[PDB]
Amino acid sequence: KGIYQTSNFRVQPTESIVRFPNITNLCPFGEVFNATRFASVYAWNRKRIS
Amino acid sequence: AIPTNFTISVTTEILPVSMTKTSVDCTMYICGDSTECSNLLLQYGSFCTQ
Ligand SMILES: *[C@@H]1O[C@H](CO)[C@@H](O)[C@H](O)[C@H]1NC(C)=O
Repeated sequence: KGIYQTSNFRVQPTESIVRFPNITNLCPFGEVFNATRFASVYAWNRKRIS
Repeated sequence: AIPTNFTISVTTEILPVSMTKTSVDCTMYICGDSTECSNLLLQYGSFCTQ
């Protein structure tokens, strides 16, 4: 007999939400992996990807 | 030396009698609202029962 504090079990999730930026531009995989000429290790090339 | 008069002094003293009752929920403190974490917390349940 008495009053008891209880932990959380009653709530359970049932759905999921995804929210990404809406972009339709395929990313330049062919310009870095299929490049005709690669750089020397000492002068290694760096490319921004955005 | 014998007193020939008197004073009626009122002194105030303060005593703490209680403190704020508190309760803690292990599940939502440690494993905030994720089921993956709360599953891992079952094996430590005894500790919270303490
Ligand atoms: C890479 O180049 C080869 C042949 O040049 C081609 O078959 C392939 O489709 C290319 N892959 C990508 C991701 O561009």
